[PDB]
Amino acid sequence: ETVVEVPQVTWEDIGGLEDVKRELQELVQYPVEHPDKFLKFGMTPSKGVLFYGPPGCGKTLLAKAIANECQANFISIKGPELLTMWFGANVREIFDKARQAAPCVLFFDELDSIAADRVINQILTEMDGMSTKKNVFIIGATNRPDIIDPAILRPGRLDQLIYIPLPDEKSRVAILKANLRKSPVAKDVDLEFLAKMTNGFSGADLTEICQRACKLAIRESIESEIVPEIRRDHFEEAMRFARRSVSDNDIRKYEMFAQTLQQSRGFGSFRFPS
Amino acid sequence: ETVVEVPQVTWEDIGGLEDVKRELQELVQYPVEHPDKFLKFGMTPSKGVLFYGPPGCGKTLLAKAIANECQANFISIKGPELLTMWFGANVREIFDKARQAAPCVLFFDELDSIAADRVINQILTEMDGMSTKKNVFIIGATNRPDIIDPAILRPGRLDQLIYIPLPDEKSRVAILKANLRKSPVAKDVDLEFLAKMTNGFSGADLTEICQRACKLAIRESIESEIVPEIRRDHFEEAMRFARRSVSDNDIRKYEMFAQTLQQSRGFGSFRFPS
Amino acid sequence: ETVVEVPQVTWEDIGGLEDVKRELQELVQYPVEHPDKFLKFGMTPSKGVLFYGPPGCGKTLLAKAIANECQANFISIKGPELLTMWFGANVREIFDKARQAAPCVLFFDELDSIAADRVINQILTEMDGMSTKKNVFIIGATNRPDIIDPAILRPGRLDQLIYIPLPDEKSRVAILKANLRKSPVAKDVDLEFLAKMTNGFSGADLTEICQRACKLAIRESIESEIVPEIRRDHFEEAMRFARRSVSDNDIRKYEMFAQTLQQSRGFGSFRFPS
Amino acid sequence: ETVVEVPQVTWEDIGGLEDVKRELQELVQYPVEHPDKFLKFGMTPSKGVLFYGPPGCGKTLLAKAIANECQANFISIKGPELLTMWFGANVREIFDKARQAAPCVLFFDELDSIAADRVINQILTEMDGMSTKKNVFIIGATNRPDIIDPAILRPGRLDQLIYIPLPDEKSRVAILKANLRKSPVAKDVDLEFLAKMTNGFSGADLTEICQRACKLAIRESIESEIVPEIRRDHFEEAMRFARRSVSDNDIRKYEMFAQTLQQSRGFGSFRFPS
Amino acid sequence: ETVVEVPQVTWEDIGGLEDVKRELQELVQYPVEHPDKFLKFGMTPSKGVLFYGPPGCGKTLLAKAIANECQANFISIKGPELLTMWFGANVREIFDKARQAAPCVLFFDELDSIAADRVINQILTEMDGMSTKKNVFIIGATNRPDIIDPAILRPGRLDQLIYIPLPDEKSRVAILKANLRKSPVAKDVDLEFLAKMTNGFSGADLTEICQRACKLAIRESIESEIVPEIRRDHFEEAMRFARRSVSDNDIRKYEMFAQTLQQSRGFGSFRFPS
Amino acid sequence: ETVVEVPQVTWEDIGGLEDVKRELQELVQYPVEHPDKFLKFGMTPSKGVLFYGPPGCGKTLLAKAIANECQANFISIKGPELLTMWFGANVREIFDKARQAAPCVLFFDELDSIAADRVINQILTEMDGMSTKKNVFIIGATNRPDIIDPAILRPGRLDQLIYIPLPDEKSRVAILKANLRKSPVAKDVDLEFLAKMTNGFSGADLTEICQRACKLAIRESIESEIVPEIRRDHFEEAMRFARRSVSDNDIRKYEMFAQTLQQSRGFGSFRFPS
Ligand SMILES: CCSc1ccccc1NC(=O)C[C@@H](C)N1Cc2ccccc2C1=O
Ligand SMILES: CCSc1ccccc1NC(=O)C[C@@H](C)N1Cc2ccccc2C1=O
Ligand SMILES: CCSc1ccccc1NC(=O)C[C@@H](C)N1Cc2ccccc2C1=O
Ligand SMILES: CCSc1ccccc1NC(=O)C[C@@H](C)N1Cc2ccccc2C1=O
Ligand SMILES: CCSc1ccccc1NC(=O)C[C@@H](C)N1Cc2ccccc2C1=O
Ligand SMILES: CCSc1ccccc1NC(=O)C[C@@H](C)N1Cc2ccccc2C1=O
Repeated sequence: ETVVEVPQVTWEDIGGLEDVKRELQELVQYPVEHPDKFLKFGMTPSKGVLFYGPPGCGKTLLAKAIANECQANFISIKGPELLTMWFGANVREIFDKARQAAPCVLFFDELDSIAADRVINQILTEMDGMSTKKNVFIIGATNRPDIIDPAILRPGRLDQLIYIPLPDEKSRVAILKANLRKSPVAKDVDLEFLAKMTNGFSGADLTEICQRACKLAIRESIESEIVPEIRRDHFEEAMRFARRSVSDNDIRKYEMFAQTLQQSRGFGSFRFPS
Repeated sequence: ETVVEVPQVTWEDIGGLEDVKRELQELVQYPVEHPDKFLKFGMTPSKGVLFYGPPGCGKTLLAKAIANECQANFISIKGPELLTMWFGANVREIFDKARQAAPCVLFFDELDSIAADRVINQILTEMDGMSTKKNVFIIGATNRPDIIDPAILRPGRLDQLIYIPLPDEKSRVAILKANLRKSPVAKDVDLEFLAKMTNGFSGADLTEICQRACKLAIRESIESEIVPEIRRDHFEEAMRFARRSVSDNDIRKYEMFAQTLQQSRGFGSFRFPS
Repeated sequence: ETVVEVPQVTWEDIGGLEDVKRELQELVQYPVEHPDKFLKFGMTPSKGVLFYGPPGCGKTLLAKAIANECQANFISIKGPELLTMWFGANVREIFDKARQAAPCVLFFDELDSIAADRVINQILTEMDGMSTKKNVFIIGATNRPDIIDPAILRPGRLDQLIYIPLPDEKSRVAILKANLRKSPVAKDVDLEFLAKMTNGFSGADLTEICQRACKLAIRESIESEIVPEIRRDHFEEAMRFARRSVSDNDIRKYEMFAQTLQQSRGFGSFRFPS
Repeated sequence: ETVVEVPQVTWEDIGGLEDVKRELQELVQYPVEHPDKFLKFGMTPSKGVLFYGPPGCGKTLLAKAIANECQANFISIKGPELLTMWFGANVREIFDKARQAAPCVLFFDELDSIAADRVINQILTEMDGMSTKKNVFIIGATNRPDIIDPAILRPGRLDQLIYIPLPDEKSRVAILKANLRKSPVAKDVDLEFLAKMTNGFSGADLTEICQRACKLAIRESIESEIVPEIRRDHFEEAMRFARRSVSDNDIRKYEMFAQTLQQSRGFGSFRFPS
Repeated sequence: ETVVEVPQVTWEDIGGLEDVKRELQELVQYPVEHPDKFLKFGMTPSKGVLFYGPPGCGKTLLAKAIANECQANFISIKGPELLTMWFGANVREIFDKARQAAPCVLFFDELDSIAADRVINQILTEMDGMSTKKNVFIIGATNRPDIIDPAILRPGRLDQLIYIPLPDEKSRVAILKANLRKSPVAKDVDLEFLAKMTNGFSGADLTEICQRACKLAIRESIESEIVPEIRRDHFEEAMRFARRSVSDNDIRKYEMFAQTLQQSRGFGSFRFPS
Repeated sequence: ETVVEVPQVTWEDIGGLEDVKRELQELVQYPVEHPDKFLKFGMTPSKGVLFYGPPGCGKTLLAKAIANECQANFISIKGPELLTMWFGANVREIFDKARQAAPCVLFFDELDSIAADRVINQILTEMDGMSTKKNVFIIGATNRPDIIDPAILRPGRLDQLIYIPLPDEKSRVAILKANLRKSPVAKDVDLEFLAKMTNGFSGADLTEICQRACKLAIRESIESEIVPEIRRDHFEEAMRFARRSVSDNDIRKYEMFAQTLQQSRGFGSFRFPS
């Protein structure tokens, strides 16, 4: 059955970004931690955020981390589950579970997997009829934001289109440090220079690189058995066995989407003359 | 279940237009408040109106306000409800509820979401058999009036194709006043200049702008905690993050449709020679 | 349920045409009123006629009027009913009702709305197995006569393709008189000059014009209250709000269809040499 | 329910052709009337014939007449029945009825109405498993022989593709004599010259002409009432109200099909040198 | 129900070919009559063969004859049965019947009539799980071998793609002798010259010719009654009504397929140098 | 029912390759045989590999052999089983059987046969919810790797895309030795030169060649009866009866895919400067 627990992931786990972290805080923590000014001002707290960006960059990581920050249960519904709903009334049960688990951060991973459909409109019906007062917060993830119908992007539903970009160099070394730890590693590992060589490898690609280096370590030690730490040569040579999943054209079209939403923000000099 | 109550919205809440207000009064109030001349003249009161225009302009606001004016119950059926009936005889139950709640203003929000279909034809069957004597009044809203089948525009059904344009400058400041109010705001808010710099922002866009200014106020005050009114700088720095949802081409083709229906009205000099 | 009653409409109500009146008389009245020569001659009376023409010209009016002439019940099955049968065995019950109500003029309004289909084939099965002896007479209407499958136009079924053109000028003023009557109207209404200005407005358009004039009268009187006759200015200023529903291209292609059926009739000089 | 009776139609009714009469005789009468030589020779009697030709030429007439000649029950299944089978296991019941009614001439009118389908393959299954010994003979009719799948034209099924052409001049006058008879007619009716002026009118068209002339007779007599025989002028003028249903292009493509099946027969000089 | 009996057809009935006969013996007889060497060698007997070639050439005749040679039951499943299973778990019952009837030669006539499908996949599932030890032998026939999914041509399924060409002149006279016999025929029938003048007539066409000659004999004798052997003039005057069903282009593309499978076999000079 | 047993195939059987042998060893044996370093290092063992390559190269052979090496049960689900799942909840039963049989090597043969579908999504759901701790290891096979949806290639699922190329010349003679063995063969058989002539024959093609040689031996011995060793002439001549199943274009595009995955691996000089 669905697991409803507080994720152990933390902001330190993912160093991919910092502005998105603060935006998520203001979006989620403030309505629940400080429910004082929202009633004072003409603010109706947003109950929906949609994450978009290249695949395997940490959208699930961001959702889990923000759930951890507020110590609110986290419920994840995978894409295959929505697809079996499509091929296969239980969306109401999912939402009632989330409600009874409040405060909660419901998560819809790759909700665009189906891409007006039975399950999607059922989700819309259940989301619109959800009391915004309750602590339930809904987050969706999709690496193909364009193909999602706009009926989910209307007010009272998922509003904020948050972009999760490819990690930067400092961010990349942060993700590497996060992944390698909890296992033996040489005290003279480059890490930073490891990040610099990484041009456009996503978090998934860095995890794959670390996995391959560990695998080479196991192979070497197992051969020696018939050595207590991951030597430098492992990462030194395994990087030949590394590939960039996301093509530069994909990043450029993601940036085209972002620049569209930015030129939408392009309106300027309005400054209330004094 | 469906909520059947008199909306608290009022004409003051929306200042987008005035002639539409008057024609809505003549359409709805007159048959119910003054059922004295309709039977005198060869007039069969209209019982259906279809709103069309760019999305997020106040069609729902108009319907709620006109329901409030007559103090008649208001029943809304969202697009997702029709779509789930399409995917999923409940239309009959909806109409019986409306009948038992008479006087009432049944509202079909974005009824073109389905776009000859099963549910739409059931709606037509229930509407044609509805006694015009009863006070029930049916209103439909659609942001894409062209794709709607003509079977709904026939006499005895939704006849009046009303147009809801973008709010004008004075209307825009009226909407800003109607929305911003009920929350702290600086006494020296320009508002009028705020409306003038808004070129083609719809009511939804103005609401988003106000919400963003309020959000910035909350963030600033929360930082100060670790201030009691929405400063001017909030609006000044939030407008740069204001985007016009409806494109100029969309308004141009809406005006093309309106000009088609107007040149249909273009017949002129007939003046009953005397 | 289906209404089985003698329509109160009369030939006086519709002046659109006169030849069709006599042709319908010979089609319907003669087999029932004078069943003396049909068995004498080698003629099997026709039990089906299909009306075609631009929409809103009075096809239903003609059917109701001819039913009134013979004082025979009239059963109407609207397009939404056929289409809900299509989406949703009741055709047999409809025909049994017609039989038990004999003499009757069953009417299939816009039977081409479905456009070989399940309901169409069931209707054909019930019509072929219907005893031509019984007084029941079947009439169909279709604004789109071409898309109708030929399976219904075979002998023993809907055979006579009657055309209902736009009302003539004198016929237009006849329709005006038929409509505005039963309500106050100024003794000095031109009517004839009103019809002359009407270039190609159908009966529905004239009804809309009269309704708009009555609306203006209602509004003016209600304003005056806060006058007992529809003044000339009402029609004078409502005509500018009159639009011709049927485009001249539609009338031209209708006339192309008629000229096709006429050139089929174009065989000439055969004159029985003697 | 299905009617199983010996048709009263006779060869004298239809003078459309003579060779097809003899071919049908040899195909049907011989296997049943004189079942002697078939066993002697290496002949397996054919149990299927498919009629093709322009519509309304007498395929049903031919089937009924041949059934009459052998005094064998005749069962007809209309196209709408097959279509309701398609949209709607009763084919087995139809075939068992035909078997129990043996000798019988089962008739499938416009069996190509559906045009590999459920009902058609069910018919194939029931036909292949039908004992050729039994007197049952199956005849199919289709005015669109090309669109019929070839699975029905294999040996052991409908073999003989019999063409039913447009009636000749003498045949046309024979058809007229068959039609106008049994009702009053002037002793000085052309008939022969009536046929000559008829260029390409099918049997259905000639029946329509006779029906229209009778209709004019009824109209004239009933007008005189407010004359005991169909005068010459009725046919003289009603022929202006006559049309040729089948276009010359349709006849030419039917003849293209026939000439294909004839050049298939084009093999010549083989004469067994002696 | 399915008939399971040893066919009475024999190799003498069909003289279309001889090498195919021998290879069929080696395929079927050897595993069952002489199960002595297969286990000695690394030979897993084939349990599937697919016949392909122009229609009406004797594929069913070949299957029946080979079943007769081994005196093993023969089960035939016609194409309509597969199609009705497709439209309509009976494949399992068919295979259980074949198993209980072992030794048997299951035959799937025109199994490509459906042309990955439900029934064909069920057939594959039942065939793969069939113990090759058992005497059951599966043969499929299809005159359109290209459109058949390759899933059936894998090892452990129908392997051998056997080709059945048009009968040769000597083969044609053999077929004529096999068919004409058992009925009176003149002692001076050339037969051989009849075969020579037959250019590309298939077995079905030769059977049609014989049937037509017999029919003419019946007609002549039946006329003479109102003679005891089939005269030469019957064949002479019936040959002119003989048509070659299979076009030259069809045989050419069949030979294209055969030449493809032969050039695949075209690998040559490999000869084990010694 | 599904068979759960340790395959008797061994690495000595298929000599098609050597590198994939060690790769599969490190993938499967190490996590179960020596589960000492996996928890020490930060590596989560992979629980899924997907085989791709030209058909009939031994993918099933590799899976069975690797299952044999660890002495773990082996469950195979064929393509027709998945397709009857698609046309026909039992995937869960399959996985429960695999779990209860742990350690096991579940095999999905030609899982791309279906080519987001119901069965594929159910398989993904069952695979994601499968505890990686358990010894169960999942292997998939597809000779059309491109058409497979990427939903199965994400981390935590079938991850390692292993390529099974055409056997090398030494490998080809190894396969010949593995196949021909267990049956009589001459002591003076080329084998090596036999392999050299084999340019691009896959394992299935070599099996076909051996089967044809055994067939010829069977035929010659059976003729001689009416010799106890497979003579050289059998292979000498049967090679003229052999064909290469895989076209050089297919291998070229397979190598195009391989070179794509290699250029993805093309990142080079990263060598940890020191
Ligand atoms: C917004 C890019 S979404 C995306 C991301 C990764 C992988 C695939 C996709 N979708 C597509 O490529 C579909 C094609 C038609 N694109 C291209 C494109 C560029 C800029 C703006 C919008 C579009 C769009 O709809
Ligand atoms: C009437 C515009 S309705 C509309 C409004 C907002 C967003 C989308 C739409 N529909 C479309 O764009 C479909 C395309 C095909 N249009 C364009 C157009 C211009 C003028 C008149 C009629 C049409 C029409 O059918
Ligand atoms: C017979 C016109 S019925 C009609 C009437 C009003 C509105 C629409 C329609 N149908 C169409 O326009 C379909 C198009 C393809 N037409 C044009 C036309 C001219 C003359 C003859 C036959 C055809 C026909 O099939
Ligand atoms: C054999 C004429 S069947 C026919 C008869 C009346 C009315 C309609 C039809 N069908 C068609 O017209 C379809 C078109 C594609 N034709 C034309 C044609 C000429 C000669 C030979 C074969 C074909 C054929 O398949
Ligand atoms: C192998 C001939 S199969 C056949 C036999 C009789 C009647 C019809 C058919 N199929 C077709 O005609 C379909 C078309 C597309 N062909 C032509 C052709 C020539 C050579 C090789 C392969 C093909 C093929 O797939
Ligand atoms: C990836 C080749 S899988 C394959 C193997 C054998 C037989 C058939 C197939 N599939 C195809 O041929 C589909 C066509 C469209 N190809 C060609 C191709 C070359 C290189 C890279 C990718 C593609 C691809 O998607």
